[PDB]
Amino acid sequence: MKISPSLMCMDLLKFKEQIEFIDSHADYFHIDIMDGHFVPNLTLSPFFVSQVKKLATKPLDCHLMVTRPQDYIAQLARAGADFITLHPETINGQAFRLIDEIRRHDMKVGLILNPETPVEAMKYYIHKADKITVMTVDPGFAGQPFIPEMLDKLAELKAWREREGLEYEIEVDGSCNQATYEKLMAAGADVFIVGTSGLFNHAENIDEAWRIMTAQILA
Amino acid sequence: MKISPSLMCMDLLKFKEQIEFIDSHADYFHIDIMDGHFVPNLTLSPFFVSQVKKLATKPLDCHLMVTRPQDYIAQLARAGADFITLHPETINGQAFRLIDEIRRHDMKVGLILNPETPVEAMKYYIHKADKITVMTVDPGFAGQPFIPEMLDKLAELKAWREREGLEYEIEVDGSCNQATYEKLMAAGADVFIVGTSGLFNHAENIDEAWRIMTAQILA
Amino acid sequence: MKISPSLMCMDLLKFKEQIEFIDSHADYFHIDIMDGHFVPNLTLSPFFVSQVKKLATKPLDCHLMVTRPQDYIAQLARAGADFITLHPETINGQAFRLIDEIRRHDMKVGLILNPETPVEAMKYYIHKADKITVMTVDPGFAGQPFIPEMLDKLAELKAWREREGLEYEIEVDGSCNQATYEKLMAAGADVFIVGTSGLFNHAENIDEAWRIMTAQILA
Amino acid sequence: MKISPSLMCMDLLKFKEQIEFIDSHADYFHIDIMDGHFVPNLTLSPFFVSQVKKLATKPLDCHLMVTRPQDYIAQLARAGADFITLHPETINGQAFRLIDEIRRHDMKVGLILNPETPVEAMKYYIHKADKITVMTVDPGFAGQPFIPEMLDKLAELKAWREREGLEYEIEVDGSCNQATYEKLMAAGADVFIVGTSGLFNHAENIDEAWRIMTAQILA
Amino acid sequence: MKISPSLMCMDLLKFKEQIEFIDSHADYFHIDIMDGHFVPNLTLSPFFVSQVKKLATKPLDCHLMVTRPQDYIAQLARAGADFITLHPETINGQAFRLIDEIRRHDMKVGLILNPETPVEAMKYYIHKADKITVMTVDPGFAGQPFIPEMLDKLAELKAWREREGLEYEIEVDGSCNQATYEKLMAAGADVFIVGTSGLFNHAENIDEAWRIMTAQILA
Amino acid sequence: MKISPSLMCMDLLKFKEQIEFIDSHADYFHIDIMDGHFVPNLTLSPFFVSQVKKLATKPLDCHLMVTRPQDYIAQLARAGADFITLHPETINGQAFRLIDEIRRHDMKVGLILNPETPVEAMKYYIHKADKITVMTVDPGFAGQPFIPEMLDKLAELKAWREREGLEYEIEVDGSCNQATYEKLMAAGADVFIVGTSGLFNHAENIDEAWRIMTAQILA
Ligand SMILES: O=P(O)(O)OC[C@@H](O)[C@@H](O)[C@H](O)[C@@H](O)CO
Ligand SMILES: O=P(O)(O)OC[C@@H](O)[C@@H](O)[C@H](O)[C@@H](O)CO
Ligand SMILES: O=P(O)(O)OC[C@@H](O)[C@@H](O)[C@H](O)[C@@H](O)CO
Ligand SMILES: O=P(O)(O)OC[C@@H](O)[C@@H](O)[C@H](O)[C@@H](O)CO
Ligand SMILES: O=P(O)(O)OC[C@@H](O)[C@@H](O)[C@H](O)[C@@H](O)CO
Ligand SMILES: O=P(O)(O)OC[C@@H](O)[C@@H](O)[C@H](O)[C@@H](O)CO
Ligand SMILES: [Mg+2]
Ligand SMILES: [Mg+2]
Ligand SMILES: [Mg+2]
Ligand SMILES: [Mg+2]
Ligand SMILES: [Mg+2]
Ligand SMILES: [Mg+2]
Repeated sequence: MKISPSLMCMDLLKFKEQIEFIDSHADYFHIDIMDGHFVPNLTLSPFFVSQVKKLATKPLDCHLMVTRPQDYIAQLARAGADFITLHPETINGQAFRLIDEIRRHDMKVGLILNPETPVEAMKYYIHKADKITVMTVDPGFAGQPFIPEMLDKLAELKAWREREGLEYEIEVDGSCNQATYEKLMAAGADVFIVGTSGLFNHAENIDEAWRIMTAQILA
Repeated sequence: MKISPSLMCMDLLKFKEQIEFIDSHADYFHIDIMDGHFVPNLTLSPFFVSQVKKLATKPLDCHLMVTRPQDYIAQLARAGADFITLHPETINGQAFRLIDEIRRHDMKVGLILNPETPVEAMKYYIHKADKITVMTVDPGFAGQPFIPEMLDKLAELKAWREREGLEYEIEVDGSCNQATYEKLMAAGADVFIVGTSGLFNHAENIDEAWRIMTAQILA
Repeated sequence: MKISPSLMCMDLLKFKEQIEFIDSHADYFHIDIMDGHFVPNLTLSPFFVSQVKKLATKPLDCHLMVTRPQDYIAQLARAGADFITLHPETINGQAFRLIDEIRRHDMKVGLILNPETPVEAMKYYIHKADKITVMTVDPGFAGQPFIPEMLDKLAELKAWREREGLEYEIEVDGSCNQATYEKLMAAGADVFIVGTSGLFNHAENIDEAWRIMTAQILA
Repeated sequence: MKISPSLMCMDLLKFKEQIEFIDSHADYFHIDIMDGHFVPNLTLSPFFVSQVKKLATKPLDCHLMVTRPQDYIAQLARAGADFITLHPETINGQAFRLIDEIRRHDMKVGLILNPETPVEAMKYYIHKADKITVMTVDPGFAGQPFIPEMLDKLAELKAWREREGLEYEIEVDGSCNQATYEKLMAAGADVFIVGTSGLFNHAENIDEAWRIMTAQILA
Repeated sequence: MKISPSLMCMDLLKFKEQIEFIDSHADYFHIDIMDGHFVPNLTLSPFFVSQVKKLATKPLDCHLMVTRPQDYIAQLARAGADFITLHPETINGQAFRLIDEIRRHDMKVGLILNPETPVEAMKYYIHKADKITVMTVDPGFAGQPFIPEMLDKLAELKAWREREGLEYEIEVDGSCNQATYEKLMAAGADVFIVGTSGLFNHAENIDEAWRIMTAQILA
Repeated sequence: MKISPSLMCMDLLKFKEQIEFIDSHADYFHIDIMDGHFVPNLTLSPFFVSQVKKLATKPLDCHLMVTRPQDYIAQLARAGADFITLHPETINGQAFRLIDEIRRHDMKVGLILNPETPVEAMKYYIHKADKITVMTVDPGFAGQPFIPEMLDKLAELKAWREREGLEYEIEVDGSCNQATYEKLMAAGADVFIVGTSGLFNHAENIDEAWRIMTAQILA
């Protein structure tokens, strides 16, 4: 069961400390890049990616919650991103062009779905993704209500992968915590994006927090 | 001569270290909040403001380079901002309403002009500002070419202040470095927003960088 | 067979008269709120809702043909709306958040589909709706050509409701008149939004108009 | 001293009563048409204009607080508008084209300025206006704080008219009440747009309200 | 096997020569009209259509890659267009209205799909089209990578036509050349939009280029 | 008195003929590039520029009536443009950046004003322009009503040039014909953008048309 900590939930006072810990314990760094337009909020950016890059060996995954993802691919690559996760709802008319550009910069391809977006949205290019993520909360913030209905989407995603012989990892984004770990795994999740409720909140010291989370995942 | 370090230029690895140093040496924290729309880039956000707040006593100044500044006032106040610097080009039809909202949240008012925006743009509300800033570079990034033409704007701003009996501080944003300190002071600047070329670049250790900067300012 | 008069078609000269009559004869008040952007026209607003509220006991249903439905929920609740009908095409990325906000204001949830939008668009949240409406005319005005093709959508909506064990009412919007009553009922309609061609036109006096309509519905 | 009641502040329950009273006592009908985009609100529309037209002899003045005023000129003319008041901030690139279109439809031309817009904005076409209005409140709602700074704009407008030998009427929009009548007249106002605080609030019966207002104007 | 040359690929120096040749050899004139917004580029326009009209007898097909297709229908009819090809992704909320307007101007209806748009997008109005086109490349330019995945879309389109008893022609747009002719025909294509790689490149003289193309199609 | 023919008014049937004639008689090629957004129309594009380049020696001047001029500079240079004429109303926040980019591509700088835009809009960068153009008609089309008021703008532009010791050429765009030549020259024009009414209409053969125009200019 892979883990991808949501850096918009980290403690900058202990930046170096937390990044190094995460780099030797997690599988991915989940970096939210927002528009203020695609979603009503602003969080991280290429600058941030650039800073994390100084200490990272694990892949930096940039979730592009922006209106014009085309504007950030080259900039993110140069900042050190390893994964560019695209919203299907922002790439109609350019999905293949962007996926090719991402590959040209030697980065992996991620696809992330808003709660109300069906998996078929990606039918013509789902086979080009290394990882597909399911929002289990309407995008934009931390601490939003879990959307049970998304469990079916996770399952459909797993079934689709088997039936088509694909190898993408299935990620979950939004309220991944003790109250949902079980249902999510049963539904088909491979990766957990862990934020405030699943990791950082458990303890002020990240080592302790990680232990608590890991233990809760055990069930 | 007041100093306001541009945090989008800081080193996150030494976050705590640099914020505490800045808090006891500078006058303001310059926090750039971008849209990806008003300017073609993304940098800081309320999340960063919130983090800086944990260690700050000096005022946090949020430069709103966004299409809809109305969307960030309450959120920024809760994060700990003390100054909200508005772009006159984004508030036609709501300048007075926003200035009142900023005051209602007990924050000071800042006004910042793009290179091509004349000072008269603010004529009907210039007297409500605590600080007025002059972009000496087209907004969006660090390391852009200095715009000499802006010296006249600084002077006009000083003349306007005297002639009208106002008390706003005059700030400069963009390429404030050894090559411009003199001209800027002569023109009428009261505050220097110092970024990569004026501060951070001089040395890896911020103490050293600051004394180098302070020394250069002496001339 | 429930009736919901389209107030953008009423006679303001006899406002009080018509609202009171409608309140004691119809099941809902259909209030169109337009953007000039989501649809190329402008009709009613919160002001209008507020006025109708003074005399109403039956629920006020606000059809939100606007780009940013998020901007009107609290304001509409305050004006006295009882139903907020959302366009799935304007809530991708916020359907669950908005539905929760509507409930938080003690209002019922409505979902309305443009002619070219398939019912699956609502698959993940269709079960949260009290009423689902089918546009049988491209949105924006009164007196537009009926779209026969929408009969299949009504039927699919009815089948979906049975197969899933849901309880939402099925509403029709656009050219509900003598020429369509039969086909619409056969297709599965539960509510008729009646406008100029179905109600108001039949007679200058609303009592008479209602009589004529009621009689035509009989067949 | 001319009067133009703001219909978005009227009582629809007594629609006919109030329109007829206003038509025989006031000089203009002030009809606010909003976008939800140019200003964050929605109020009246062509539909309302059409209804008022049934009883009006005095000119209907449509204040276009919309992003694309071009979309409403023909429609408004058809509904019965006599005056189309344009926002200079929405017509750069089409002021002369629109003014010509308004004239072709035999309607008078109005120009309205947001608080932060200078009069020079209209310098090249100010001479084509029948009436020029000064917002004394940031546009969008009723009951907003009066902006004293606008008194200078009224004066400048009067001076400009004399110096250029023009004949436009000077209108005031926003918080025209007992507390401002005097200053406004001294500044140069010719027309008062009266809303909730200046008219409708004084009494539930409009005759009484008009009396109270008229009396307060006397001083 | 019908042919529709992409005029944005022609040689203006031999305008008259090439148009006349095309008019007596091809079946349609493919005229790309771009927004700079719906797709990141600008190519042809009504002006261009108007010029081609002077010499054409074969139908002019205008591919509307624009945000607001509603703005060009009357103008294009006026310029001499015979076919208006709409993008389903730009007509939600107005497909039926626009199709009716196109017919009212005596023009035929075309429907064109972006690579990532499924055929069901047109399910409610597919029967109103004279021709349906499949983009085999993300829209905007010439010389883009062919998208094999689109072969399934062509096939689905053919199957749909048979199963529903429709008569629309199936067109292909994007990299129609020697390397794809076979697969495209096998998939179900009826019309080939030929551009630089399929026609114009083969020879400087268009007669020669056309023979080479025709020969390659033979296989 | 320099001449710049508006190519959106030429005859494509005689493309080569007309371009060669223009190249040996005029001073500039005026190429209108529209957005469908900045102005409500579409005309020429980089493709067109590219074609004209094959035969031109005189400078190609690209008038950028687009929302995002930044998107076309490199592409236009590549196509062979020699002049890029920017609208001040589309470059607030990037005027200096774009002017530098234009110079970097070895192209000259043009500045064009909409009728309602004052010359001061360019005050901080007017000295960087090689040519400044005054729209004497609201942008978008050919054959629009001349705007006499623009004569003052031409004069102001001439006075400004003398008073500041600048060397920019003053161009006129919109209805430059027999009825305006005199007034325009008296006002201060150096270059005439000639379109349908001033050139092309006079005769089907361009030699004849040019002769007639030249003669009319004599007065
Ligand atoms: O729900 P939680 O435990 O507070 O976790 C918060 C994270 O899900 C959240 O920050 C996520 O990365 C964002 O992409 C959501 O827009
Ligand atoms: O020009 P420098 O020395 O690299 O400094 C960089 C700073 O001026 C810059 O980050 C500034 O805060 C931003 O508001 C500019 O959009
Ligand atoms: O078609 P009719 O009889 O004129 O009725 C008109 C009504 O359908 C119409 O006003 C409806 O409420 C609107 O939501 C349509 O955009
Ligand atoms: O300020 P008062 O007395 O409540 O009056 C309200 C009116 O000024 C107001 O409705 C006005 O017509 C609108 O154009 C303002 O956006
Ligand atoms: O790919 P080719 O052989 O260069 O052909 C180019 C044509 O496909 C292309 O111009 C097409 O008409 C456009 O609609 C694509 O946006
Ligand atoms: O007014 P005329 O004689 O028809 O000339 C037409 C030209 O002015 C016109 O095409 C011009 O180039 C465009 O930039 C206007 O938007
Ligand atoms: Mg995320
Ligand atoms: Mg700044
Ligand atoms: Mg409705
Ligand atoms: Mg008003
Ligand atoms: Mg095409
Ligand atoms: Mg031009």
